[PDB]
Amino acid sequence: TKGILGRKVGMTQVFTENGELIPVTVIEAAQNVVLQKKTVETDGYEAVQIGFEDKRAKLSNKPEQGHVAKADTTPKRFIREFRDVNLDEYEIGAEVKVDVFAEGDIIDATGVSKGKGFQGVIKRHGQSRGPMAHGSRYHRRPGSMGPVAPNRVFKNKLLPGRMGGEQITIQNLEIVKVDVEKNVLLVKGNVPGAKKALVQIKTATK
Amino acid sequence: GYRKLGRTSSQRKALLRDLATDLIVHERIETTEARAKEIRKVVEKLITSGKKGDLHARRQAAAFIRHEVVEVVQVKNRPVYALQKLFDDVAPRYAERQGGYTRILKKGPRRGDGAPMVIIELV
Amino acid sequence: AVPFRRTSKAKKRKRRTHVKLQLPGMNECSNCGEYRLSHHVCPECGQYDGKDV
Amino acid sequence: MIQQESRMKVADNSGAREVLTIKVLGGSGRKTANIGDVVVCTVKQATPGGVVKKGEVVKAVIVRTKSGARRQDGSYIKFDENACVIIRDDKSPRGTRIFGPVARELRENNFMKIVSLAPEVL
Amino acid sequence: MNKLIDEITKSQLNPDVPSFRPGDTVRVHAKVVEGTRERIQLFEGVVIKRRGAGISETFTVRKISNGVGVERTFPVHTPRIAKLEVIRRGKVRRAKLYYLRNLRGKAARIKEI
RNA sequence: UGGCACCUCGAUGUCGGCUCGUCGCAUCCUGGGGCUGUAGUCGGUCCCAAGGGUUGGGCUGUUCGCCCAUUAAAGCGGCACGCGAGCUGGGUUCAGAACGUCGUGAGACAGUUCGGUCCCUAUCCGUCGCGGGCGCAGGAAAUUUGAGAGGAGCUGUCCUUAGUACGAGAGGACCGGGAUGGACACACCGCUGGUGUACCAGUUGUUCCGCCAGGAGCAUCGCUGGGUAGCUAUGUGUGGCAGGGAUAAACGCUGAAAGCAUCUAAGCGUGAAGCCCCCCUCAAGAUGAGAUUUCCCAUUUCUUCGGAAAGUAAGAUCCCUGAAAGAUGAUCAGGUAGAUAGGUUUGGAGUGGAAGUGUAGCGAUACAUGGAGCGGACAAAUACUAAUCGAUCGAGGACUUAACC
Ligand SMILES: [Mg+2]
Ligand SMILES: [Mg+2]
Ligand SMILES: [Mg+2]
Ligand SMILES: [Mg+2]
Ligand SMILES: [Mg+2]
Ligand SMILES: [Mg+2]
Ligand SMILES: [Mg+2]
Ligand SMILES: [Mg+2]
Ligand SMILES: [Mg+2]
Ligand SMILES: [Mg+2]
Ligand SMILES: [Mg+2]
Ligand SMILES: [Mg+2]
Ligand SMILES: [Mg+2]
Ligand SMILES: [Mg+2]
Ligand SMILES: [Mg+2]
Ligand SMILES: [Mg+2]
Ligand SMILES: [Mg+2]
Ligand SMILES: [Mg+2]
Ligand SMILES: [Mg+2]
Ligand SMILES: [Mg+2]
Ligand SMILES: [Mg+2]
Ligand SMILES: [Mg+2]
Ligand SMILES: [Mg+2]
Ligand SMILES: [Mg+2]
Ligand SMILES: [Mg+2]
Ligand SMILES: [Mg+2]
Ligand SMILES: [Mg+2]
Ligand SMILES: [Mg+2]
Ligand SMILES: [Mg+2]
Ligand SMILES: [Mg+2]
Ligand SMILES: [Mg+2]
Ligand SMILES: [Mg+2]
Ligand SMILES: [Mg+2]
Ligand SMILES: [Mg+2]
Ligand SMILES: [Zn+2]
Repeated sequence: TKGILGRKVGMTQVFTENGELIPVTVIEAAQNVVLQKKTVETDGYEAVQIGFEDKRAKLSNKPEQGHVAKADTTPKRFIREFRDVNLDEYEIGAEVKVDVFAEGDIIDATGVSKGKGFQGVIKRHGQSRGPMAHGSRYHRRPGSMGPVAPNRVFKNKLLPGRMGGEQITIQNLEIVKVDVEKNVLLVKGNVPGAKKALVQIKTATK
Repeated sequence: GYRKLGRTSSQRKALLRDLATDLIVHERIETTEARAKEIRKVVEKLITSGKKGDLHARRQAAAFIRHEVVEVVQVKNRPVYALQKLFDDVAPRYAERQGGYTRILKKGPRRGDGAPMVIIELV
Repeated sequence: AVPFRRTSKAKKRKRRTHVKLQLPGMNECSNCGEYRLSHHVCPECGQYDGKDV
Repeated sequence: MIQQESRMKVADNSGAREVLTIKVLGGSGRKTANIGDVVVCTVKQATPGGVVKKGEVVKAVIVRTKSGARRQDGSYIKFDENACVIIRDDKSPRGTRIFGPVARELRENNFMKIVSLAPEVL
Repeated sequence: MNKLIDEITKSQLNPDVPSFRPGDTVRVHAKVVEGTRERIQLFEGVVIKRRGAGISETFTVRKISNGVGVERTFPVHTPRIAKLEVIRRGKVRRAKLYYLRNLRGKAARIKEI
């Protein structure tokens, strides 16, 4: 059970040894370092705090410079935690390379979905339209809201709103190729998010 | 994704051609904010075409410039048109300058409808 | 699609608590010596960035 | 992609000449069949003297489609009309000859006799 | 277009493919991999289209066999093409030759440069 | 199906469909078990179980029903016969006309047939999303625990075990292992396709740029053939996998009351798609306001103590350039400590061989210069143009007790 943070670059395809063609997504994971180590007797749980991508001296304030200077290295841009991981590894300040994964492993990809604005109900919840002819005047509307008796409308009545932008994870996703010197990682499939999105790679729970 | 300016495709192209030609002739015009931000790019591409100085480039530019007289010179009265000014006066001015032939300066809201007016000039 | 009961004064004012309008973002031109809008050409001395236009 | 109410030519030597599909077998709410799928169908146009008569309810396999299939290696194959072959209770055709090319996906579904009888298996 | 994708995928490009443009006859020595057999079958026809960039470029070949027209699409750089030959060099005025889908014989014939 | 006539006649819209569902269990399928006229396969009946599933058409305004073809199955009911300020009006139930019948007649029939106006800008609660204020005994920047709450629990076929157990034969397994699907859900645009009104080309009519050549306006984007970025499904990847604790029906162990027996009285063991977990998401306004790391410190004057204001620190905002975000706020990337946007120079997709000139042909036209020219949104360098200058907000930490600082 090991994990890294990454930056989604794009998506392409590669040919396997058998000749079959598969789609892959390219994730680059350079510059990520170990910052803090949470223990049960100090915080109540065990975790490892990983800082991913460094940024300029400007854009970073004094408190976070102090936090990173509690270890080595410059201020970072993304910081996340990993639970259910061994703590005997991960010396403070040591970097994490993509070589912690081998070809044929199974990972879980976590990220933030692409954003859709104020979206209707045929698109957000996948409902069905009314007839578009035969004298109908009811095309893309939510529907009825229930019986007369309650004098109200129940909860979880699906209605239009802001669609995208939530956190999503997908499981049992295979890893194809690892290239250490380019700090890249090829994963068969697709992961949530737009380009340049933060992607969290971790060993599959199941 | 450029910018629709409250008007259809054929109307929008006609508006852009009018403002681009008005900026070549007078060199200093006052318009709204989005409208100036849009004509900036077309005027700069047109000036690049003038920088090239070819006959093919001249035809490319002539497919955009409105045909109107800038001023008349006594060579014998012979008017000079906007394309002639673009290829003889405006383009040689920025021969040594690569990009950014225009600047935008903000003014303040219009009285009638509160539109944010700016002044755009080619220097 | 029609009001069941008329609105009291308290509820009307409570709704109107947010219908104010904000203060302009202005400061003083170094050359003029009086107020002007930031990132705008001051109309008194007719200058921007210390240069007349 | 063929669902109920679709018409498609027959590509064998039985009496049928045109076939309208009735049902798609293999699921409760299934609504589309492709190359190598069996469908219940009715005979609309038939040739005189054939073994299979007009207005008969038979089940038959799909041989070629307008939108074909993709292989594991990344290649695709598409035909120019929809065709069909009328089969028995087992996977043996009722006719004796087959016209036109046949997709290779019939091998994996154990339609061996049809593939053998086909002039060209692509 | 990304440069990192190009650097990763540059290894698997095929340098042995010839130069062809849509509108000329080619012959494909495609390999047919059974469960425990290896055979090469020949597909010959005119190329209808060629689209994409990089490793993800594909081309389409059209053939009329037994009256029924058959179109088969290949990736350009696939390892399953033993050899690709250019037989003829037709003359066309289009990049996509979709109009041939509605033409029978003696009217779909293509001139030669 | 009825009885009564208690609210509504200063109006409680009445049948079927469509969209959206949600509850009950008297369970249609799937899960567990007892009995069997339970040899095996296939079944019947009852008990525990509501977690998810529970088709597409022909006829009829039809609910219903009959029929065709599938399926593991095509459950029965409640919610103003759920749902018309959500939809349609085929039917009922206005004015026209006609048939059969009744009436002397005007007319009538819950007998039939053809045609017949469906109004409303959401105030309060409710539901779905998004902000501002204050609180949380100093002011801030990040990372988090999880009380609680939503989401998902579906199922087929083939091979092997094995022609084995069983059985006179006919026929033909439970359990176990493997492969691959149906419907549904989430994400994404590398592939197959759709769109793509500031991309490329062909072409008709007419007007214009003084004329030729080359172009422009209008004609649905004039029409036609392609198509970049984005958005997409019918396309692709993945999911409901294995499991733990306590139980229901049921099956048992040990065991007295009742020297025997007994699943019960004390005490233990097995045991379900169900309960609580595992899995995914929200979550400290959880006023019970939690935790960890790091930063700034203890200033100056008025007060009757209490307390007040007034310059600031760490930090944030006004204002400006924007998109990976977006109705508007908000969120994110930047503001010369600069690649945030436009431009410029190189590229890429896409289209398909530009203008000028030359040659061949009487001419339409063809060939060469030349994978040419053009090229919105895509990539990399470059400070050339605009993010100039400033301003505003923002802490000095109450009391009591205990270990001890
Ligand atoms: Mg976080
Ligand atoms: Mg309409
Ligand atoms: Mg109530
Ligand atoms: Mg037009
Ligand atoms: Mg191409
Ligand atoms: Mg009475
Ligand atoms: Mg009333
Ligand atoms: Mg019961
Ligand atoms: Mg039983
Ligand atoms: Mg249930
Ligand atoms: Mg009919
Ligand atoms: Mg009702
Ligand atoms: Mg009733
Ligand atoms: Mg009732
Ligand atoms: Mg209602
Ligand atoms: Mg309304
Ligand atoms: Mg009479
Ligand atoms: Mg009428
Ligand atoms: Mg708030
Ligand atoms: Mg909880
Ligand atoms: Mg047998
Ligand atoms: Mg696509
Ligand atoms: Mg002419
Ligand atoms: Mg005109
Ligand atoms: Mg078009
Ligand atoms: Mg037409
Ligand atoms: Mg399970
Ligand atoms: Mg147990
Ligand atoms: Mg707190
Ligand atoms: Mg960009
Ligand atoms: Mg900022
Ligand atoms: Mg730039
Ligand atoms: Mg040419
Ligand atoms: Mg000549
Ligand atoms: Zn001034």
